[PDB]
Amino acid sequence: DPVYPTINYIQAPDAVMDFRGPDFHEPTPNMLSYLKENCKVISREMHETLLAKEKT
Amino acid sequence: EIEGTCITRAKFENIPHDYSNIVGIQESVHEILMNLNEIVLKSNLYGTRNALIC
Amino acid sequence: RGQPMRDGHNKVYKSFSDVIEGKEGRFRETLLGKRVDYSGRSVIVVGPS
Amino acid sequence: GKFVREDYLVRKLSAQELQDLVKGERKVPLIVDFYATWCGPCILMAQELEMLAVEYESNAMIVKVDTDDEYEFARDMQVRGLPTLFFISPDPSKDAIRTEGLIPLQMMRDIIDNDM
Amino acid sequence: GKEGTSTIPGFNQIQFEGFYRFIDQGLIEELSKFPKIEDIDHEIEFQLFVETYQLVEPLIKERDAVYESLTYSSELYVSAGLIWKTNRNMQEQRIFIGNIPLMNSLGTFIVNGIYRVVINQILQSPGIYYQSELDHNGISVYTGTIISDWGGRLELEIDKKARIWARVSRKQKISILVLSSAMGSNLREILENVCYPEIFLFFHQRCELGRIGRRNINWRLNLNIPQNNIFLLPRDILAAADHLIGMKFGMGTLDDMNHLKNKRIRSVADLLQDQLGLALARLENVVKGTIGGAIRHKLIPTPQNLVTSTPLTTTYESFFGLHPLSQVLDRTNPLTQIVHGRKLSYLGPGGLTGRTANFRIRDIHPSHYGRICPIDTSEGINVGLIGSLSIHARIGDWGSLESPFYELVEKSKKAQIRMLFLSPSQDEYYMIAAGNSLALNRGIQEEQVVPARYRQEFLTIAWEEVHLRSIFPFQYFSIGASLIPFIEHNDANRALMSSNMQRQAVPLSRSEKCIVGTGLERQVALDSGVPAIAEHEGKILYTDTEKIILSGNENTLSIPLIMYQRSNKNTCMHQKPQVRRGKCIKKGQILADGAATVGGELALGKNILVAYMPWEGYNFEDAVLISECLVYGDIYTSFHIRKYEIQTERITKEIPHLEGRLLRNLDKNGIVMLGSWVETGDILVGKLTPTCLKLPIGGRGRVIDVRWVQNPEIIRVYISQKREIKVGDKVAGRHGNKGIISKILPRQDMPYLQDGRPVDMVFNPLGVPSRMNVGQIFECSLGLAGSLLDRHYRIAPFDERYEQEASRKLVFSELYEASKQTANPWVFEPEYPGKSRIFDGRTGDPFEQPVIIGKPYILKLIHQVDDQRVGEMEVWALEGFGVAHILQEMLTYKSDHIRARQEVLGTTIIGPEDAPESFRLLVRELRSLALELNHFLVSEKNFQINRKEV
Amino acid sequence: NADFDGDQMAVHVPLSLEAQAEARLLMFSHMNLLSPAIGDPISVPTQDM
Repeated sequence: DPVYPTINYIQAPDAVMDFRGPDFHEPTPNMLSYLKENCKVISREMHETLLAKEKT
Repeated sequence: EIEGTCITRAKFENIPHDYSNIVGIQESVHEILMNLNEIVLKSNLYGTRNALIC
Repeated sequence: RGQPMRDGHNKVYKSFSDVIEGKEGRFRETLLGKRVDYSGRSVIVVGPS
Repeated sequence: GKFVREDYLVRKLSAQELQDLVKGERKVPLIVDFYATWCGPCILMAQELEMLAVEYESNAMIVKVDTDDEYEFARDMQVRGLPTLFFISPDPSKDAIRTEGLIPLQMMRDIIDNDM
Repeated sequence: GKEGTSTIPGFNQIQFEGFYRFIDQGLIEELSKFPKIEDIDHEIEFQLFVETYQLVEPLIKERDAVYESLTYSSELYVSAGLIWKTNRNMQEQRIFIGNIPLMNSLGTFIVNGIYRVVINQILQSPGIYYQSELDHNGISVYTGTIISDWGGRLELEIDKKARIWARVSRKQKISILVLSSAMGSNLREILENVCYPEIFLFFHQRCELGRIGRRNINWRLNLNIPQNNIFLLPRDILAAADHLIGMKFGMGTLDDMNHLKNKRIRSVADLLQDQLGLALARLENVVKGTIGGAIRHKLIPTPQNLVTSTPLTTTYESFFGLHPLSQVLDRTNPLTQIVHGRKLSYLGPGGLTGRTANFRIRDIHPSHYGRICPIDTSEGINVGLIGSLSIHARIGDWGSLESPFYELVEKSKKAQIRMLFLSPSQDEYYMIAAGNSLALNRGIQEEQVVPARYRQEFLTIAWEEVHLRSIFPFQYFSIGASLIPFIEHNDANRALMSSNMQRQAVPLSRSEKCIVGTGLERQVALDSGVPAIAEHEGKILYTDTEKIILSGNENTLSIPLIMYQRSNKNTCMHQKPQVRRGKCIKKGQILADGAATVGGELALGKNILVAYMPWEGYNFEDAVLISECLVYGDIYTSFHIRKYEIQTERITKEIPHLEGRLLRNLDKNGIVMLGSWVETGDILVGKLTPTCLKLPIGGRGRVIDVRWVQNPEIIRVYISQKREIKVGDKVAGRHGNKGIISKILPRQDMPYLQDGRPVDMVFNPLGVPSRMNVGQIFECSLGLAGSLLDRHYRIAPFDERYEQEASRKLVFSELYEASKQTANPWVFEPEYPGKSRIFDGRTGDPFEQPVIIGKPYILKLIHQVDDQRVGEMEVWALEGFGVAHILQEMLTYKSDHIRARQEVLGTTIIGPEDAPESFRLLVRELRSLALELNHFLVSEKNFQINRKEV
Repeated sequence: NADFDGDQMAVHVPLSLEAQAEARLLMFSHMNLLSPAIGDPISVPTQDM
């Protein structure tokens, strides 16, 4: 038998490949949600409200 | 050298093409054709015959 | 030229000497070879028979 | 986050943060996980709680306690090994049920509804 | 922070991290460089309040932006100040500078509705570089060169005790004996404070070293100047000659320009920041032009009136559309979308193009290990000038490539994280070992020897002297080479081409996971964005062919699916849901998988029965013999969508003097019917200009979608082709075993196994010994075992580190398991493992020599989907045969020769003497140079000279 | 050197009767079997042949 167990290689030939496993990086955030979260980009609602303030 | 019988062509009514989607059906039209292509039929006679899934 | 002329985009002008000197010049490519008609290009396969 | 969903739903609590949670009124079954980052099996266990937390969005509160931070607290809680959970019933008169080892996810949900 | 320390880093992180840096830091940095606006002094003063800059989310979604052919971009708003000193009143307004393009998480921008990526460029780092130089006679002159962020070339060479040349250019040959004061420096006050002075006895173009240059100039010259200062100092120039003299005496060593420590990597962050600087440089000219017009007309304009969106939007559109690095995203398959964003371009603006392409840059350097894949040469514009990043490679702070290593801390604290990202500069000074710790003796393990790298040199050292370990399997390879199972059994050059072929694989109609893989297909599918990934957790409320409904945290999301969408390479992108109703989903898990992806794994091919035997010459060389089972079974059937678009002139339902052979499918406006079959030559859009759209040759099939845009109208029509496999298609494995299909045989005459199943494809066994790729031999046998045992293998490369013949031990053991559980003794033959006696499908008698069989993973390539001149050498060959009339025929009416070709049709329909147009054109060109080229024919009969008119 | 990992050939049809004559009588494979370099055969069986 191999010293390295084959069970490490074995994978069922029907697997949804869970992307939250220990071997996967963190889920990639949507680019226009990481910027919004870090307040780098203001939402359009903020834009129109601020633009409406100077309409006076 | 052994003849078999199976569906050769299917005719819908209200779809534009075999790659569209029918409202109320969980499968695409192309999925339906592959499903039809998979069914097994037996017949000792030759010739083209009609069938209905109405 | 000691100061070869260049366009607004700093492109060195292609003189009449250049149009007959290099491969793109009308001396080698145009004469030694042609875009011969009656030509067909397609993938080839083995005809062992 | 408001725009990016948090990747993990199982909230880590201190020994004290767990105490007032038990002392306070809970309307849903409480699942307490004891784990350590260095613990091998706890990697497989931690994924199931996240999956379980999705099943029980608000019908059951799942929290985890790191035994590195609260080693003395886990010892008082009669914790003998690392992959250990505690299902705390919302009813104070009921008895908390402790499970040890990589229990199947099917058992976990069975305990939530049958015994809580 | 510990992104690549433990797991494989996201393949698009470099694109992802760069853009966030540009948004976080690259904006204010350029905005702070925007100066004040004023002519001399008048009732005008314009400035931008950098601290008040804001970005607004785009109104249009990504799908809308591509559908409308717009640019998915954010709007930049900065408060601007204006004062009219005659009134001495301050006017304030929040102006709109322009639009900054936004990339998605996958690392791709869309500009004018096309997906564009910004590849990475590698440039020489700014600093001092001591390199020897030889001349026409040989001088061995040591030369010191200073490089700036502008690619400065301030060379400083020593002609022994004679002058020290400081030529800025080739014609600027100038000494430094009188350039002691030079810019603003002084006379011999500090020149004599170091070594001996007996030897002594522009403003902004290349004058600053930048942040990177200051570090490097201090690193080599050991200068105390703080890194905060950017501008060059005469002390640095003074110290340049100080270390230059030491090289003459033998102290120190010459710099290696190919070392990665001397290179800097600029990503999309660097390029987008530069284009922003150019936009502001063009923006300050616009306001200066505006104030001149405003003063000339004497009107009171708001701060918005002094600016326009043109300087910001136009430069980016010009950048994405013209800059060589900004390439159109390759969407042939999920692999191509990912590997495209991780390319290194040695050439480019300011790079080393094909002219300045000395083959040293085309060579593997020891600093490339773990940062640039040695295998992935990726011959594009030129060989070795377009590289790719290693899987675990990361961009350092100082534009450097960092590769993680495991630090062997010796009782030095808890060591916290033992994974260290090492820049190429510090890589050379560590004893890095890649061997294992599975060797024991009568002594201790610490004294066991192990091969290691030190000072760009391989050596065998004991384990106690080793500083670092390379533990990651996919450490030194790119994504393309990391998808090859048993790669260590293939020659490196074949693995180079294997990565190229996997970028040509076609997504099939129904994809299928590979039985034998490497375990990297999971990350490739995950990062490609082709599968649908839940950005929120919860249950699945409703799923169908068109959309998936997901509910979690009392919030519901309607995820749309992609069904029959054309890619940039005419390939169908179809997403199929993989979540049933009521199932709970964690954030980041898969919901639906796109084309060429099955169950969250990259699936570019199929598993088929294969025999490696010669078959009557139909598999001669790289020819492949296939069975009809692959054809009628739709195993390699792929969908291809072609977009036909015409820009406008009236679109008519029917054009006169035409029949129903073409106008049959035209509609009331003139477009085809959505869902009507069309052949070559049929009219698609009937237009009339004061111009039509016919289906070209090869194009055929069913019309799927039609778009009316409308301002000239734009009509786009999409046709789907059910392109099944056929003779002349390219099939290839993952081990560089390419193959053309020459024959298609019925299943009853293909060779068949001892269980009666005929093989699906027959390969030439002669390919393996010449090409030396034994990995396909291992994959073939293991694929057969996996299909019988109902298993899938994911094998990290270099499994022989555990034991000798580890792959052989793995494959033979699994073959025997398949031979035992399924009771098929032919699967594992003790006499010849991996091989079996197969029978001729025609005569039914066995082939005496056993044949290796199995189920390798075979891809279908794109050449038959994506797609004359006689050269100068063919003239030489024709002359060698002496076929003068044939040679003349090439350079005559069967060419650009109007007079002869006019009637050559008609002579061959019913049954020279002039110079060809090429010669006549040649005369005019020489005639334009005041040269008269005359062709005379002096007669041989009466010596009558006649001038052949040309 | 027609490898079968991918190759496309350009085919030209002689038109004049003189060209068709020398194509059949000078360039056919049955009359060019010896390489002029040294006088050795070129259509020697190779590979699985």
